[PDB]
Amino acid sequence: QVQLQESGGGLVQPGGSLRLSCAASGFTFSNYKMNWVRQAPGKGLEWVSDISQSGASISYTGSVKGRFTISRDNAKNTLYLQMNSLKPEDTAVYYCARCPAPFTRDCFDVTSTTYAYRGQGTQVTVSS
Amino acid sequence: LCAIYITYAVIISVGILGNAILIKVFFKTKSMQTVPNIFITSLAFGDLLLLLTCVPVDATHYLAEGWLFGRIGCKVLSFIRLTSVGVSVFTLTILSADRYKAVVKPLERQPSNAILKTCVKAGCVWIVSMIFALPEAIFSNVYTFRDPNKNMTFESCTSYPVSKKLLQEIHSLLCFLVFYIIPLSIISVYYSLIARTLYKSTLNIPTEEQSHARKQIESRKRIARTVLVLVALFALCWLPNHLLYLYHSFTSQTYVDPSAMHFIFTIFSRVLAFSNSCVNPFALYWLSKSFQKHFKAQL
Amino acid sequence: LSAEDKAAVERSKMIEKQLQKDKQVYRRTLRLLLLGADNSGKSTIVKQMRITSGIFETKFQVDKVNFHMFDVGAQRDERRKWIQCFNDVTAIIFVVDSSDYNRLQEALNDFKSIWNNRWLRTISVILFLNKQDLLAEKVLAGKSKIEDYFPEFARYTTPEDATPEPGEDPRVTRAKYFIRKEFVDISTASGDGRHICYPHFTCSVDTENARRIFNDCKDIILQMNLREYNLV
Amino acid sequence: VQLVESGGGLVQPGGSRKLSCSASGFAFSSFGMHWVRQAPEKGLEWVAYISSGSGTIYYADTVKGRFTISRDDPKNTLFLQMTSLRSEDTAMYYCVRSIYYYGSSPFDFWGQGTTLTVSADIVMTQATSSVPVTPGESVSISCRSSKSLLHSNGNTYLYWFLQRPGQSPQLLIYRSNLASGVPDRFSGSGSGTAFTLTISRLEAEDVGVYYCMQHLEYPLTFGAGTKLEL
Amino acid sequence: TASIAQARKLVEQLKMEANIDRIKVSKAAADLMAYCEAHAKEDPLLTPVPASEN
Amino acid sequence: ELDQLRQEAEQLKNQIRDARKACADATLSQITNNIDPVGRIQMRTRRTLRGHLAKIYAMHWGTDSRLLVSASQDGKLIIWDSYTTNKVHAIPLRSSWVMTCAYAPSGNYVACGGLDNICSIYNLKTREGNVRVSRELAGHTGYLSCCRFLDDNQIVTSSGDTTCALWDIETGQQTTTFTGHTGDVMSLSLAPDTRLFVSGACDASAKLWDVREGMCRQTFTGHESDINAICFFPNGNAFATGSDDATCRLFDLRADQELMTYSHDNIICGITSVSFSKSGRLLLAGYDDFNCNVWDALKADRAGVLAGHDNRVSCLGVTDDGMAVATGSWDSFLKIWN
Ligand SMILES: O[C@@](Cc1ncc(CC2(C(F)(F)F)CC2)[nH]1)(c1ccc(-n2cccn2)cc1)C(F)(F)F
Repeated sequence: QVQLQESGGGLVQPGGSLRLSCAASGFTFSNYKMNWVRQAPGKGLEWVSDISQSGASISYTGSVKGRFTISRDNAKNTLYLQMNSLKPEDTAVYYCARCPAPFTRDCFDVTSTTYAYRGQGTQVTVSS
Repeated sequence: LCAIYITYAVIISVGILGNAILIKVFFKTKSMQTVPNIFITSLAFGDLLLLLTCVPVDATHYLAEGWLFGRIGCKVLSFIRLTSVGVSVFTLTILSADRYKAVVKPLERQPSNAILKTCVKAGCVWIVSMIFALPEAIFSNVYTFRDPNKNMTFESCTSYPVSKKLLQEIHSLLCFLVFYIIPLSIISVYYSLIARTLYKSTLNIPTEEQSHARKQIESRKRIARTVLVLVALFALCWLPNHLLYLYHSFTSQTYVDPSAMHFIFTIFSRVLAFSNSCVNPFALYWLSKSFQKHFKAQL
Repeated sequence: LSAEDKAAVERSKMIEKQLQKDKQVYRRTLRLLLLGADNSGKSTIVKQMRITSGIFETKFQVDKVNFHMFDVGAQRDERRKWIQCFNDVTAIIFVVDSSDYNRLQEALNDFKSIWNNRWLRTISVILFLNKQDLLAEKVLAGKSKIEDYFPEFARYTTPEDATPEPGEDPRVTRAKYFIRKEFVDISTASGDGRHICYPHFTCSVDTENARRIFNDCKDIILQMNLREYNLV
Repeated sequence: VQLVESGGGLVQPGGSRKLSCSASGFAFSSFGMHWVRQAPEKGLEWVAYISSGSGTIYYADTVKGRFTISRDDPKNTLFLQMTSLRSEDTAMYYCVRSIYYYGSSPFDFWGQGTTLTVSADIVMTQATSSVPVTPGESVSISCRSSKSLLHSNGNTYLYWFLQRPGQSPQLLIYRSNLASGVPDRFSGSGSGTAFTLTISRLEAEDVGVYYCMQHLEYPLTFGAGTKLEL
Repeated sequence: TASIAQARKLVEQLKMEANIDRIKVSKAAADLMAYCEAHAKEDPLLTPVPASEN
Repeated sequence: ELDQLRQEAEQLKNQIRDARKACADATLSQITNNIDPVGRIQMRTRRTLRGHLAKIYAMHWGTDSRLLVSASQDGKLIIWDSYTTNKVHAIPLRSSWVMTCAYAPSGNYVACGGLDNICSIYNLKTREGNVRVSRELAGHTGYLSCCRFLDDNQIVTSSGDTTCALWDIETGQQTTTFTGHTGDVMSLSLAPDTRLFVSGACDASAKLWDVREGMCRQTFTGHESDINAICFFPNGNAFATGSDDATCRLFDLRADQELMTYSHDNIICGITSVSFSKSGRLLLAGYDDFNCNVWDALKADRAGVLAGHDNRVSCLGVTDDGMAVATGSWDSFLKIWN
């Protein structure tokens, strides 16, 4: 049975550093592309970054470019999103997402209504 | 023996290789079998048949004393090859008309996969080429000639009887007018319109698009230049042999043959004649990239 | 052959003739797909072209040729499935709100997803950056800066080969050209060249809007013909 | 569905008369039309046939050349022009629709018919012309054909029609298969050369004449007709 | 409101799906193989057939 | 409150998983190794249906194996005679984006659906001769994905709204609804007994629903990605699903778990359609590699390949009498195999 697991989060100070660690089981994680989306109170889902299968292709959103670093390790089926700096604006629940297919480049996990291959999300409250 | 013969053999070899690989990829590559390519394979067949039979209509005159064995060979080689030429010219102008309809009138498209209509028109082209050659065949009546210098009676191929000079003159004039004037004119006008439309497309398509649309602009300009080069390689190639036949027809010199520097002119006109049949495959090779891909794949 | 079978074959031939007749009308009309988020002004663009329905068909004739524009806006948010039905279409019309910087990122992400789709890797995407007047007014007011959302905008210079229209403020031109370049770069990403994007600037009063779609469709059909004829 | 024939009346020998019939309540263009004559106090007989779109038109040898059938889809009407009418041509003509496809039932509707007063093909033979029977008793009518109607495709091109006194024929069976609207009491079974029509329980309204017809060849030959008396 | 609603709905769905009878895979596999063996004599393409009946 | 509900749901899921694993005494493969192999099941094309203009998306066989209905993305339903190839009927559809079609068990009615969300049942036995829209029922909030007839009066249809509904043709209203799916419903199949039906959705799961009781009896979650196609086993005790991962999964409605996973390395394209032979041995699945492959339900090995098409095989089906197999593709050509 496909199921995703998430770890890391809680309260953090402004400008601090925190790493989000997620895992999944029930499928060939190495074949599926992984993306990240955040949801703040009142705001919809916002994509922040993604990482291809072999990690050769990586991208970040303009609002988080440089501050965050995404990485994956197929050796243990884990996904990581390193955050070197944080601001009060990025306070939101970070949800992991999987590609709808294991051999495609297009992704549609940005659906704000519902998605079958996204994690439960972990809150990250950044404030003084 | 002579470097000229080696160059002729090399030209024949490269042309027949190109056309053979073209027809082979048309047969084997299922995706290549499409309506617009029927005329292409028809032109390939025509060029193959022409190069076959110009191979030794040349051997008879170069490094030989006369026709091989039989008079019927004159009729066969003659009708046969005044037909391959007709098929080539007609398929070229039909391809030009099709490309015009496709480029200048892109909104008016015909149902795809209509292999019947294209094959029917190709068969009609072949039938017309054979009909226009039937006169050249029936009036062979091979005669014998005694060379004034060698003083030895030998049979020589002739398109029409020696007595009916005016008949041969009219035949040559009609052949020239039908196979060089009108085809050249129609092909030139169609390809000029196609080139103009392609050049206007370069300004119609977005130009500021970063390294995305400019590549298509360059490709369109390249194919337009290639089409103009093909027009030139037809005009210049089919001009000197038709000029040589018209000269031979109007001179009507019988029982005597000239011998002077002009010998190079006839062989040059011959080389230029069937060279066009060798260009058609490499032209499309230069035009499309996937064509080069499947060509090198099948070769 | 029996009489009943002969009459059945005759009726089958009649049905074949009817299908062949309808084939002409089918291949003569060009089908277009209209995509865009709820925030995009695609509705206004559709309403302007006067030349629980999950599908909305709009037939309009321009230059003696009919265009069939289909828009899907009454279905669930997910579209990776029904988007596959619109393959082999003439062109896809994507409308994006260039004024709302917030939803701009979502529009860019949706355009990137649509472009890299496996089944749409051969369909050209017509991009109309709607609401240019609102974006111009916003960037002139200076209240909302694009740098707040896209840091690269600060280090972006106006293209030298650009052609600013008469009466366009420098900031407005620079912003629209930056958005254009961003969209073109997103489209070129992993682009094999089989399809091309047609970005254009549209407004809410611009009457010469259908001409852009007509020219884009004509260019797409010309390129498809050149491909089929093995000329390119 | 409705078919109304007109153009009848008295005509002298050698004259000409154009019969017509208007179709309504169905797709006339999709149904082929047939003309069947019925001489006074005699069985039916096929006259001519016209397919959809006027593609295939056939006439009976006895009327071939004199009669010409034509149809008009825009107006949904049928015409039958007769020239050089013979004294024997005096009979009542019925127009019938037909549509041919897998699972169809040709000759499913018969018009009211029009009367015209003037002044090898397979043959069908029935057991008897009259079979008096009391109500409620089981009735069985037998038939025989000179040629096996069982085509290579396994279909038996046998048709049965019931013409009640004062009413047009009604299709009972077109192949065992029961026509729409006909009670299940009617059933048919037999070999390629022998056929039998059976009524499980005769009703008061079942009285009439039962006509058979073959459809293996366009020259449709009708039977002599079997009458049932209450 | 809607959150707890769909939550309790999914809870009841899982509850009613859990209370379902089950059997060992061996018996189901045996029944499937028996069905296949019994209906193999009428498979469309398992055995060849003459063109007369096609 | 919500925390207790989440904990209870997690405990229920863990208990269901444990109970399912406990019944995994042995896999179907180990039991299907002693049986002889099926052998190379080579197939030849018997008929070519050149009538459709555009992409053929869905087709279904009627009660008689000689009748064949097929739908294309151009708005045309062509009734094909598989024997003589003659076209029986041509129905101009209102919605051009039809994605599913159904042939009633009595052969008198045919239904279809698509992006219009409307289902127009077409009566083929109209007294007027011409096909007429019997009942154009509507109400779904999403595109229709699959349609199947339970009887001449009842028809079930799946829609992208993530909820299936059984409709009464006579009444013309929703008789009962089926909710619970998280993703859009992609396919639906009726059991041979007409008692239960199984449908797949965009989520990697499939559920079994009862016609009489508006509730699901079982749920399967063995899929790795989007499930596209689904088909009932000829006995009604199991079903197979096609997904966007190039692996077919046979689920049993009695053991409540996957029996065999038909997968191969070289096969990477998604599954678009799946069907079963009358004997259940030959499992046919349409792939996006412009060809269809045959899988032995017992041996699990590839029995053959159908590569007659040159485009995505969108639909396929086996006749009810077990005499031929039909296949549809986006190339507008429908080929019958035997
Ligand atoms: O002049 C014509 C017609 C013509 N000239 C002489 C003949 C008799 C003939 C033979 F005696 F052999 F039968 C050579 C064919 N026909 C012509 C010229 C050259 C070529 N050509 C030769 C080699 C490759 N191409 C074909 C046609 C034209 F078409 F130029 F008007």
